[PDB]
Amino acid sequence: WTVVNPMGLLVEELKKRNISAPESRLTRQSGSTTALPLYFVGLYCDRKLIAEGPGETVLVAEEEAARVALRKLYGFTENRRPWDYSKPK
Amino acid sequence: FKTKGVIKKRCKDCYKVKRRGRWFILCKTNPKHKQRQ
Amino acid sequence: YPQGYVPKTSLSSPPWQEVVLPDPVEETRHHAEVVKRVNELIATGQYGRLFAVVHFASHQWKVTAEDLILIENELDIKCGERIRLEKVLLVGADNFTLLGKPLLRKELVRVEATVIEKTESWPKINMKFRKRKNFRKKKIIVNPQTILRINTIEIAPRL
Amino acid sequence: AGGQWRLQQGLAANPSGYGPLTELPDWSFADGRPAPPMKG
Amino acid sequence: KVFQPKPEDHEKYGGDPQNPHKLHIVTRIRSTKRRPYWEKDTIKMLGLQKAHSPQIHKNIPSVNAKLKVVKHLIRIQPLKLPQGLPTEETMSSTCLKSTGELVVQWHLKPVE
Amino acid sequence: TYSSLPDDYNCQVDLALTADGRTIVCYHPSVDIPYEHTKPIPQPDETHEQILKAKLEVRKSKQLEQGPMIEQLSKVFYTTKHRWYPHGQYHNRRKKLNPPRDR
Amino acid sequence: LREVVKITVIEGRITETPKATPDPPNPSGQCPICRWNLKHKYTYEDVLLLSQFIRPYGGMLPRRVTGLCREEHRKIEECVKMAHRAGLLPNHRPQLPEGCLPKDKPKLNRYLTRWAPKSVKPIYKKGHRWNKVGMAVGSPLLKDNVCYSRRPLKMMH
Amino acid sequence: SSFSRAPQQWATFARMWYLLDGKMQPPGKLAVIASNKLQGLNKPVYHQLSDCGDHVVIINTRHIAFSGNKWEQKVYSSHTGYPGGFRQVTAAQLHRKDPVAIVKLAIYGMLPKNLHRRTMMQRLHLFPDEDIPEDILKNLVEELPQPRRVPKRLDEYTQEEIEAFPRVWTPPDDFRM
Amino acid sequence: VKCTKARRLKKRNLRTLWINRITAASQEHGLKYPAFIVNLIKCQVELNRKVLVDLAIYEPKTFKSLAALAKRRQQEGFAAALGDGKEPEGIFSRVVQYH
Ligand code: FES
Ligand SMILES: [Zn+2]
Repeated sequence: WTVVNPMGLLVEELKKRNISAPESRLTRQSGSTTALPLYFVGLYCDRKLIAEGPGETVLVAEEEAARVALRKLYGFTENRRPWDYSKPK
Repeated sequence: FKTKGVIKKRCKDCYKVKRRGRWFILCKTNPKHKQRQ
Repeated sequence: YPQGYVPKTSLSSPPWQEVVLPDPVEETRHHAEVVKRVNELIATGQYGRLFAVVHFASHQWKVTAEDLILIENELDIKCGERIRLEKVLLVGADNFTLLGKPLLRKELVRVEATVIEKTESWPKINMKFRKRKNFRKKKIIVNPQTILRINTIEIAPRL
Repeated sequence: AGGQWRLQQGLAANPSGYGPLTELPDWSFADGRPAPPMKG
Repeated sequence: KVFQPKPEDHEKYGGDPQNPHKLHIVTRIRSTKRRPYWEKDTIKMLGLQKAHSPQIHKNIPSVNAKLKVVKHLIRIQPLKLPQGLPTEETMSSTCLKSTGELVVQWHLKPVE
Repeated sequence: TYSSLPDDYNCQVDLALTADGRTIVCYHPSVDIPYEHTKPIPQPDETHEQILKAKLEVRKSKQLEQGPMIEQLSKVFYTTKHRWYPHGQYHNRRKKLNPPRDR
Repeated sequence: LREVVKITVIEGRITETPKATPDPPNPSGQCPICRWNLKHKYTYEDVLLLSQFIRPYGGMLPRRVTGLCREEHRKIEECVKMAHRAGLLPNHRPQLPEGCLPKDKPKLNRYLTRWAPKSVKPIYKKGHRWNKVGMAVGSPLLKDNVCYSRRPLKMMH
Repeated sequence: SSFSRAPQQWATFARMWYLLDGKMQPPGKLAVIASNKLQGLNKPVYHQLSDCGDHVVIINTRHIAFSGNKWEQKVYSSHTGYPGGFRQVTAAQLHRKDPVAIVKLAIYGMLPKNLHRRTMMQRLHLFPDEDIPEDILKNLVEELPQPRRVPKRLDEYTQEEIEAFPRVWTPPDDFRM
Repeated sequence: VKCTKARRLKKRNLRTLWINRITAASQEHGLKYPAFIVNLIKCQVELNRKVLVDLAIYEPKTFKSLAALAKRRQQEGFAAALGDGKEPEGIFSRVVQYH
């Protein structure tokens, strides 16, 4: 499923859940001034970390961090209970 | 300052010193007795 | 100063710092509390995916559901028959893990697999290092193989 | 690693010796039918 | 004199000078290569071809003489039978421990 | 606090032996980063392509010669010039067209 | 402590001296070091211990006055030299006769120095792996000191 | 982790900047720590073919210390490539002329003798004193403990600490001292 | 010939790779490689050097549990040697026996 506005959609979902808009903060930083920088951007709601994201830039990290949260809400985290293809019924 | 394997005092006034990593006997009365190892 | 006292000096004390372990009695209560919490987590379906270090053939395999492994020998099993693995040295989840000493009990862990396909290895060349090697003193070793899918890893609240 | 210790405990210095890890069957059938004994 | 024991020796190895053990557990720990031809033969006569493979032998003077010749190449551990000699029924359930005890029951279960 | 490892960086370790003593039970919940520890994102100054252009600014001679250009690239990525030099037509044709992929 | 005050009239006046701490952990210790159970537990970095035996300008005190046994009179003396060369006694520098300034060259940081830096020649031919020549580190006089390592300390590096 | 594949790959193989302080630290112990980080041996994902090395920044190289008489006994040799061009310079002379060389040589010596060593050496940044450029300071992500514990000087010790140490002996009142 | 002499060198290099990564993994938690492996065995848990590398790379949280468990047994072993006499050994120090 292709979504181009994860951060925008995340705000909509939080309102549906009666949850305030997230706050983006820089959790980790690596070689920012260099040509190969890594930033971890984690969205915070009420000072609680809803999700975290890695990115080449803060905007990409911020955008990706929204992607992680949307999965959480929808429970598509890869560590989810594996689909039960083996049910006899 | 003859360099010899064994340093031996040649007079009573002779004394022993350890300068710059080697043993020296210097005699005040006679400069001849000065030696190095 | 009391007898046996050594004034503080670099060589007086060992570089390492002596540690004080918790009293055993309270630890058992904490240990029992830890077990109860984990058992409830299993009981109330509070896990996601699971991995297991199954000791199969002569090789320990880190496996999970929907996995594939390669066994370098025939297994006497028909294609499609489901299998249960009787040795599991570790089972884990997102928030907890259970370690056998050295194996877990059968009730706790049941690992089910299927025999996807039975094959043989690609030709392998063996040429011993020897004088007069020649191009023809070479043998094509080929071995049988079976492929297994790790269908399901299931746990039960029997801690 | 740690082979002398296993002897003090009375186990086999090599973990691949006499023990439940090796001697016990590696698998069974889903129904529970025991599998044919391993050749080893 | 080397093979005459001392009171302290008995204490260290925990073996009584009386009621001597009957069967030796003998294993080859080192190679026969680079050894005199006579030492090579004694190893094959005693059956110690594969290393780390225990062989059961008699603790009799004739066997001892051969075992002494290869004293440096092997490890001798006295066989022990905590549960007694194996019978016909228990012959198929025997197992030799690293300690040297030939148990007649092998369950592969916790001792408890 | 019974754990011998600090429980402040990766996770909290709780280790316990079962009643029988045949299973070791581990509870390891994940610790989130404290809100205060995080730094606010600096919004006032962005794609990585733009960052590369700024670092590899073309100011003198338009496209620089290989020797100068490759030296400029080597500084940015902290590598040597030898990495950036090309290869001939023997090595190029040895490369696989469609290398295998695992997930 | 008797010190001379000049005025010519010069008078030496005895002043009260600090008293040693009572109740040594080891009673009847023949040598002052052993009295305090520090026989084989002190090293060059123990400035506090060594300082108790050094003249205000860095010189060693006579054995008699200190009371140390010869065995610990040489070890203590050896450790003091290592401490001075490592710059661990900045307040016991030599007395400048006529306000002469220091050499003004920067001081290279050194520790565990057995010999005087001036008297050590460079080893131009290092030697091969089997015949390699060793560079001294520490002093042999401290062989008996307690070791908290798996294997004995390597004196020659 | 639920991160996307490309960000996950970028995160896992990212490169870190580590600051090491060389004051009163032997170059070898610095070399042991520095060389390990440069190759990436500190990563559980280390592979000889993965080019996973990380940047290391070492400061205060001028203030390093040597055990024993290594200042006057350790000699560095070079050849210009012409007859009579053999120069043997002791460590003290090299340190005086170039403070940063001694630390650089140790890390170069310990690194594997292959083509990748030169690429790793680019990642090493050595500064004679605590001065650092602005860009590097931003890059720094963590600092590493100094390997050698620096013994305290007598002046550093507090007066109360001096009192804590018992007086082994007291000179008689009839002593010039 | 090289292909035949390299079938029995990838089984020794792949192990040396594991020891490098296990040494790296334990060092993060403060344990040297010898301490990590020996203590894990002394707890009667048998995990080969191939899965331990897998656990560190793909299951970092589980490895911390192993690191803590290995560390605790090391502490228990130190206590036993330091404390001589008949004292109940550590909870993890207790060794299960199979008959
Ligand atoms: S320290 Fe006891 S004899 Fe000198
Ligand atoms: Zn004379």
